[PDB]
Amino acid sequence: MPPKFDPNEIKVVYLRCTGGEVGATSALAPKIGPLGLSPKKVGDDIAKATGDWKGLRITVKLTIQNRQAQIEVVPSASALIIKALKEPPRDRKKQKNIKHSGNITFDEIVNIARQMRHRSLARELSGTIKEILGTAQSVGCNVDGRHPHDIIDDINSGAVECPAS
Repeated sequence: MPPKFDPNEIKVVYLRCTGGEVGATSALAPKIGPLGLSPKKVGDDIAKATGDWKGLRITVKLTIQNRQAQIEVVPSASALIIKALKEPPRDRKKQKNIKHSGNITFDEIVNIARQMRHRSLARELSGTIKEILGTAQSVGCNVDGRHPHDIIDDINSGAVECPAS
């Protein structure tokens, strides 16, 4: 219900330099550098904007939008400053224990054993469970449960009943 407006990508840069000189200022270096803006355009805009030979303790501010810089000159100095305190969202990066495959559980062995699929059926239930689980321990030092004795003990005890799980 409430009204709203779409935001625009506007950047504000503070420039403290007087005289005829072209180039990028201190803020422009770290901003324009990664932005990919052309410093020549900014320097030319600054020189043309301040081509009146302004030099008396004055602060110049410029607005950057779509590689277009607008030069605004205000009298005196001590310009206001504000920080958004917000940054654009991005995807984080982290390590995973998946590696080759991971997620090895006796349930999987039981599932193929009951399904009779050629994945971990092998021959004997105990032989295949121990073999696959043993392989899991070799590939992962901490896959989930590196206890073959307990696994076969639990499997033999009655890990699977009517359903495969």
